[PDB]
Amino acid sequence: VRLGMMRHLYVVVDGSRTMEDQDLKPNRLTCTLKLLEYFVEEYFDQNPISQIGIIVTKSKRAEKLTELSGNPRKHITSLKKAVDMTCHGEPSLYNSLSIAMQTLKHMPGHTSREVLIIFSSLTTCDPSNIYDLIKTLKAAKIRVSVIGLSAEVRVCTVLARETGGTYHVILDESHYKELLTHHVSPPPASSSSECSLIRMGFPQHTIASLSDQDAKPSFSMAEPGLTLGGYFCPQCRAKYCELPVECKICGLTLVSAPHLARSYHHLFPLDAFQEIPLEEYNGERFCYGCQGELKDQHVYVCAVCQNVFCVDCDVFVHDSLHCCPGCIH
Amino acid sequence: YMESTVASWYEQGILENIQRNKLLFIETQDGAETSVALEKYQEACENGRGAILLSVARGKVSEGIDFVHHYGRAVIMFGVPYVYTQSRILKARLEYLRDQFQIRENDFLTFDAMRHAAQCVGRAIRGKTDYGLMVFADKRFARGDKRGKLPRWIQEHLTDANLNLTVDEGVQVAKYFLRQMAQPF
Amino acid sequence: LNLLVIVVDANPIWWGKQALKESQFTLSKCIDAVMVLGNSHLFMNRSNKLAVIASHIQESRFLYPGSKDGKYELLTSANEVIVEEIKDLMTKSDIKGQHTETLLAGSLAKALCYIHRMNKEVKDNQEMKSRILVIKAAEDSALQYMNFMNVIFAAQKQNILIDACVLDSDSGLLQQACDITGGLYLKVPQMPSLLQYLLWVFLPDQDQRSQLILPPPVHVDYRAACFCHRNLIEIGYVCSVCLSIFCNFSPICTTCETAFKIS
Amino acid sequence: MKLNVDGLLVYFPYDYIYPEQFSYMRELKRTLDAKGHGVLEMPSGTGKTVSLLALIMAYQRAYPLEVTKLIYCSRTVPEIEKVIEELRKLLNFYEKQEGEKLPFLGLAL
Amino acid sequence: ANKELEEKNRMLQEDPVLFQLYKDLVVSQVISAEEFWANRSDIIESIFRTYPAVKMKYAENVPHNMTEKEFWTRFFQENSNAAIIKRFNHHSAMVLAAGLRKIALNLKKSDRYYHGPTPITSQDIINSFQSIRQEMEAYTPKLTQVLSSSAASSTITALSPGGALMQGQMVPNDIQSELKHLYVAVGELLRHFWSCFPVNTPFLEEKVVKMKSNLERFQVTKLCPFQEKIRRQYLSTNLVSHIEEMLQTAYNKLHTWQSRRLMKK
Ligand SMILES: [Zn+2]
Ligand SMILES: [Zn+2]
Ligand SMILES: [Zn+2]
Ligand SMILES: [Zn+2]
Ligand SMILES: [Zn+2]
Repeated sequence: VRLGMMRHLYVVVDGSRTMEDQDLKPNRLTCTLKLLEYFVEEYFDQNPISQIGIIVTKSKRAEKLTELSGNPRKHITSLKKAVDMTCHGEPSLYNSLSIAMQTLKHMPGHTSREVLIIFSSLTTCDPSNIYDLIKTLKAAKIRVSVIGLSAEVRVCTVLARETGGTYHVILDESHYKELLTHHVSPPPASSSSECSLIRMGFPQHTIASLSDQDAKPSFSMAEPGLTLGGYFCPQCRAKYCELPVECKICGLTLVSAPHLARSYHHLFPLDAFQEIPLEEYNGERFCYGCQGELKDQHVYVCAVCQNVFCVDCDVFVHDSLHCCPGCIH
Repeated sequence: YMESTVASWYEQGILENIQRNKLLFIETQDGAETSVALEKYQEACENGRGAILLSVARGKVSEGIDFVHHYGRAVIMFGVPYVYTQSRILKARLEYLRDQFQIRENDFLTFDAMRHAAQCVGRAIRGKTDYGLMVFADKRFARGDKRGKLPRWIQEHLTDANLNLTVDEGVQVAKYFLRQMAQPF
Repeated sequence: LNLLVIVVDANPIWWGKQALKESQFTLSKCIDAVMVLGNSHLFMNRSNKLAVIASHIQESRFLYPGSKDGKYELLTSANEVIVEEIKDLMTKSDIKGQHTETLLAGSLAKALCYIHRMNKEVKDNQEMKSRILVIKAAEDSALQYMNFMNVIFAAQKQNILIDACVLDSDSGLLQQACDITGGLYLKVPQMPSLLQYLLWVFLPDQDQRSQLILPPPVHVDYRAACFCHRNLIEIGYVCSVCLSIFCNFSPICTTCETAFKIS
Repeated sequence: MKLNVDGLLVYFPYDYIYPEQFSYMRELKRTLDAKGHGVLEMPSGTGKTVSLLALIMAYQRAYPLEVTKLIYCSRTVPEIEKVIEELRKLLNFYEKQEGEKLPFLGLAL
Repeated sequence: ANKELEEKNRMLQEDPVLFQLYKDLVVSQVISAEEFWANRSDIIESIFRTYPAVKMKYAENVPHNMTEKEFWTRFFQENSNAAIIKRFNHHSAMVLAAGLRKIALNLKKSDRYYHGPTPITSQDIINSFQSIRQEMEAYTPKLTQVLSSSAASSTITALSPGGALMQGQMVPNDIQSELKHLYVAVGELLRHFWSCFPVNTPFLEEKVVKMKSNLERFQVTKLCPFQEKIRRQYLSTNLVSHIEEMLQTAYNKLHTWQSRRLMKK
């Protein structure tokens, strides 16, 4: 199944006063922001080439809290600042989606444009009908996958299914974590989706040539002090503090080899290991994965290496490591 | 009675808060206004605004209309539906039934109320297994006779634990039940 | 507390090459130095715990899950178990000419899941700061890059420090690996004096590493190359499916077979 | 979906039926076999129409002389339109099963 | 309409950096400023959108020998019983009307990932295997064999700052702001110069603007070295050469692509 490795995602947060209601254990808005910080960090950790943008909608107006960027810390700071937001007004799906569409219209065709609307207040007061905007969204192939809160909104249901996204409603906080963690992963590319080669640039960390001879002093490029060494660009030739980042001049993505390598596990998903409770002639008391005695009647095995893994080993392998230790051999 | 309750809520601030939380529509005797209000109510249900449709149990709208998924999700019954005890036509209809076929006047009156309530509250389960809750804001329904005369399918689901929930407890259990029904099969 | 894991690269081909050369350094002395390091690590504190893994071309095996000489019983048990198991593993081994490169990614994966198991079992009251003191001894294999990168990223997410101690060779992949997770990288040129390097550079834990002077990190060359002839390239043309660094613009990348549309 | 009802075999368009549908069909067949007027209640607004229509059609096929025709009445024309839709779906399913047209007529006044 | 003048007035003082750089491009009289822009309450509002009758009443009763407080006062001001229900129905309808204003993947070569971009007899294995097998028949030599004092002292000396494996200035402050400002100017103009440079753009109207921008490169780099000269003749310390690389590399790209265009022609 074709997958879009590079995706520009907009997490549309609503500053409705329905968010004031403390349905969850803490305030709803505070919980959403606290978990969305984790979502942002994990999304960047699972898709370095991708970038994210936050639009906060309240009082019938949508404001770009943070533009598209490759730096998780800046977005995290924006979330922490927004934690104290007043949270009064009424959202406008038309306004939010129009802002997202305006920013995403000029984005490259190859990248997957995606929107995740964390809908809290079921109402949607908009200057213009949203069914018309749905047509433009379908034309622009911008995937929109709403996540409703305490409501199965019909307009958002049709939005999701027509635009190709998925609709969900929060059963509880634990299920909210699961929903956002699921949305972290790249979505499969459908027939409407198209792939195209994208120019990429690989910089190399550089320092003073020899005892600060013919040095290359520079401060930064988006109170930066002088830097003896740092990253550079093949074309900008402008010092960059951290990678990966889009060029401020070229418009070309600067990214190192490990960042790309971080996404190969998506292309290579791990086949689920059959769960057999009984020992099944497994005379090895120690679990091969962790070399620990199997204290539970559960075993996992591959179709190639035919090794033995306990519950923790299998869960960790399929969750984070994304590869079978013994089966690597 | 609906007009009196609406007027009292308007004098108090409850009605304005309800308007803020969700759109409010009301039924009237005139069929044209009823149809227009219901047409707008359907669009409100489709959109995220939502709608609160106040109607009368004997209203032709109640019998004609059918509520399905994402339509009339929570059916609220304000008071046991009883016809006015002054309309002399029902007096003949009722005392004649007492004289012949031997039906108690109170028995037939409660039957006429329970049948009407079941008619006007049984729409949410139309088909396709679409979730929905039926809340009856009246302690009279808690009486054994009303429960017994209630249809079997609703009554068996009904339990003593939730029989006489307070307003707040009913709200909490409704929220929890909606949470449970939100998730897929 | 601290959970240390020593991933020793005991490659029979290279260590036996040393034995044939009759050089001063030997695998026996390397194992003794690693043993002393583990003993000192546990010596640091009771709560501290350690484990050992040995790497071989075929697989990797754990070397670790009275006072006859007046010795501490726990460290005596460690000495006996590691000595016996390492001798058994080295003595018994099949021969496969096709596969001779040392295996390290699988050993590191085993270490990572072992650390996860210990972190799950340990009480939540005490926080565990695990570390992996990888000790390479032979050149790495090209075919292991992908899996090694997977395990390195898993370690980064799980907050484990990969302290590399390569000797006799500078593995660019391993230095890249430890750079990602912030682990130290020391290239000891004096093999006989290796243990002094452990008791200074590696032995101190992450808690005290910041407040201590240690050798500066080595510059890491994050090179990129096209999949054709294997050479450094500064500009890569990747697609949206393969995510592969290529040579030059082509109508369709071979590893994709996609119907790229010109424009 | 052919259900081996106690009385006979009855076709059914949808894939599965709840146990309440089995109870409904058996009680209805009992009433028809007794050939006596009766009353019964079923919760679902929809589904009862299809089950009732299928059982009546199967009973007509088994004992055409017993029942001359079915007179199915509904409250309102907008509602009876849904009934005729259900009957059309059932007839299409039965026609596909049989492979040919049969002398069956159904209409709404 | 003087929309450009209005925008310039709006951004004249609201944003300091934008106007600072736009003015800087003219301070030395580099180029015309045309290309610069060529290339680049609640309650009353709710009532306004809610009640069209109130809108018409406001239009007809615009303040004239009256007061807004009086206008506010005019707002709140079985026959009445039905009026309330009708009013809610109409008001909700008006609010709603206002809100409704008009591929399975397949691959042929997977080992390329197994050996990614990272770059790079028989009897020898047998000999090494047997020798290493016979190596460790003796164990636990730690007492003296593992380490020696001379080697330990050599290791400590190496770890010393002057030893092997251990190799071992914010004086200017005001110059920092000037360097930052110059870098921002370079970035601003390089943005437009590189906006369409990578794309071939084999069209007449597309190439005209790259030619104009290429000339603008000469014209801006004409003035950059004069400020460089002013800064240089202060102490001849802490050389600033990174700026030179950007200009020289832009010139190299310009000339190389010009030669390539001539070759293509
Ligand atoms: Zn650049
Ligand atoms: Zn295990
Ligand atoms: Zn396996
Ligand atoms: Zn090539
Ligand atoms: Zn490809």
